[PDB]
Amino acid sequence: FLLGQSARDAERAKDILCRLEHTTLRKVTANTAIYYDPNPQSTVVAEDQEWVNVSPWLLRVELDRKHMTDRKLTMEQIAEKINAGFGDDLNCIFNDDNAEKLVLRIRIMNDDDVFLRCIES
Amino acid sequence: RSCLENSSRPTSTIWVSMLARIGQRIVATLPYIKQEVPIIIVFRALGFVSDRDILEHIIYDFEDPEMMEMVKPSLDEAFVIQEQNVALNFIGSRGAKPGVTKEKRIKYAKEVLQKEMLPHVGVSDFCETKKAYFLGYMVHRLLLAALGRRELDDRDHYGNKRLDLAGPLL
Amino acid sequence: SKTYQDIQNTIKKAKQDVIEVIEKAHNNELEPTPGNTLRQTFENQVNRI
Amino acid sequence: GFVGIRFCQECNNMLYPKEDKENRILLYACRNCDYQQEADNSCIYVNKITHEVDELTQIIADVSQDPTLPRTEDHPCQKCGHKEAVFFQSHSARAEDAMRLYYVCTAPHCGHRWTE
Amino acid sequence: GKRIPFGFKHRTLPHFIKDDYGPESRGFVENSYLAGLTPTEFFFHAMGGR
Amino acid sequence: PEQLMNTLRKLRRQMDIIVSEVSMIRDIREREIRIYTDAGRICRPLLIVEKQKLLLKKR
Amino acid sequence: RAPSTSDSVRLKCREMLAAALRTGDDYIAIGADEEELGSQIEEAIYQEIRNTDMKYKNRVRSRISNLKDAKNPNLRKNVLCGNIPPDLFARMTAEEMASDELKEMRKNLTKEAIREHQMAKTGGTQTDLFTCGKCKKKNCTYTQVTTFVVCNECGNRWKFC
Ligand SMILES: [Zn+2]
Ligand SMILES: [Zn+2]
Repeated sequence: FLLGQSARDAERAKDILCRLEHTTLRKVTANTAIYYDPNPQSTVVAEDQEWVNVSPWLLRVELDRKHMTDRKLTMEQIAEKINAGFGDDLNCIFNDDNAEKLVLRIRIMNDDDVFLRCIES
Repeated sequence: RSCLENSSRPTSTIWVSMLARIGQRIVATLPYIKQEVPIIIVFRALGFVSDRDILEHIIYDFEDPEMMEMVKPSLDEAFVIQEQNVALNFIGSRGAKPGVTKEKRIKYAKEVLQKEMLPHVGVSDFCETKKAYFLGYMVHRLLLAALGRRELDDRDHYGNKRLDLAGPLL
Repeated sequence: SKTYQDIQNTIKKAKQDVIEVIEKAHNNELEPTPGNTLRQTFENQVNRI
Repeated sequence: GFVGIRFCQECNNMLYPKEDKENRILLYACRNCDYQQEADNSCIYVNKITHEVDELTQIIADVSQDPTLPRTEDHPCQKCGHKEAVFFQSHSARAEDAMRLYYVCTAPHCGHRWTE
Repeated sequence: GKRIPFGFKHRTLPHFIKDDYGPESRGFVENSYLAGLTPTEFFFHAMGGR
Repeated sequence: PEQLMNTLRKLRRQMDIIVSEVSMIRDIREREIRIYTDAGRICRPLLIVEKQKLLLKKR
Repeated sequence: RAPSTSDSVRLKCREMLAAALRTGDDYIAIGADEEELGSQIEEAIYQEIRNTDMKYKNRVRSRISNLKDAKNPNLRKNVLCGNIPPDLFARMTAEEMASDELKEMRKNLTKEAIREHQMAKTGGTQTDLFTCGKCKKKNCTYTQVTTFVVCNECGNRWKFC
């Protein structure tokens, strides 16, 4: 049972439900394409965010929209929580909230092939 | 429930199954073996040294990478065994009576793969080429069910049943 | 014999109603009634009818 | 897209993806063999989480000769222009949320299939 | 709790057609005990009463 | 597979090479023809239809 | 006027913001000082974060990327015109900086997601024939299977045989 103003409006109750329900990356994710993108700004799938931003192996991960909104999430918290999952083992070069695709790009820095696979599961 | 035709050998309830989870591995519960074995190791013991050559039996269309990337996890999971002989060792090392000498083990694992498993296809001296086809069919059909390309079988359905009348009972 | 006519009329209307639910779902216009798949909203509508 | 299995040329075995240290390129080597062949895809492993499948790729044309399968004359073909067509639902496991119908042209040597 | 299931391949009986969700095709008995039950709906009635 | 099914059923009617007790099942969706001659299969007699008329003429 | 800064990272951020504001020559037609405006946007970002860490660099990069977006030239025009003050632009979210088309698309998707997650109201025939024994209101819904009645005001349920 909800407390305050949340109790009335369907809008402000909706975010409480989001805040209880188990949302993994799997719910939001669409397509997982590991790529041997040898320079980050090469963008072997055509993207611009790296060029402005700037290991030889990448995880292009393209997200969902109508799943991303319906829970009211931005890549800011997603990338920070993936970082909180793996510490200094990884980085993410997330998209912007203007673009059409919802791409993520992961690289290692500090048996290599399967590892990207290993961490993506 | 493979059976030949009213043989002194009973029916062998083979199972070929997909594990839950690398992920996505596939195993044969062969008869009289202590435990289930990955399906690729079965076809290796059957006499297929090549990788290319095993998958032609299990995947009919090489043009859909959909089914390709599905068997990889098991195909990776057998790279240590390449010849027939080491392959036999692998099944023979898991009989109810495992043989003390290596050749005993091979002699076992050659016998189970010719008389025990899939009898209905044949129990002859060389039937591996047709035992290969039917096993690839069972894997093929599991891959179809797993891809969701085909509906699961109903155990209650009376077409999936037979009646032991006064003939078969006797 | 009037009740028979009412029943038959009701029944035909019902059979008729379900055909449009089938048309909508067959042409992808039956929108998932919140808290349901497609295949559930359908079944609900039908059973309601 | 996808990646396929690319087979060895010596042993006819499965090629693994391998990065060339000190030319900075992507290779395909063997296990059994010492066979190095040069990649082109620049793509290793792909995964459709949405599992987006088009059903018209799985539909065979042979369906049209099904006695037990409803027949219309209200949707005509597009290649030939026949009037008859059979129709069925996805008939698939893993159907996400769809009761969409699929058609096949009921005329031999055509087997054109479509969705409306 | 559901309607009559697709016991055969995408249909309830052999009399019906593949992918038939209609009232008659999934167990909706439309007769009365006075009028009697169609053969198909006899069966379905049995299925339910089981 | 359209030549086999039409041929197998003609024999299974004409009582010669395929005995009456055999069942031949054609799966359309998957490319499979299944035949059973074995024992214990429950079956029942049906009238045959051709065009949309019965083979059971008044003769 | 933005204070002068001696920090090499902050100076490079001001230069990159000014270069983003020059994208498409809109500053010439408006006659806005893009160097001063780039300095004010950087200063407002620095006042919030008070450090030159990856958080600050990510924030500056996000603003540069949104100002350079070829799909949203209106954002850069609105910043150059002073419709969006430098301090507000320095706090605005990636959702608030989006194109009007992308904002309306997100609003529609959010509204549809909310509509889909709304439970179907339980059906029945609404009637004023029944008075609720608890709240004495007449707003009731009935269904016959025996007549089952629910009061829509207090949730009280009862039946008639
Ligand atoms: Zn090789
Ligand atoms: Zn056609």
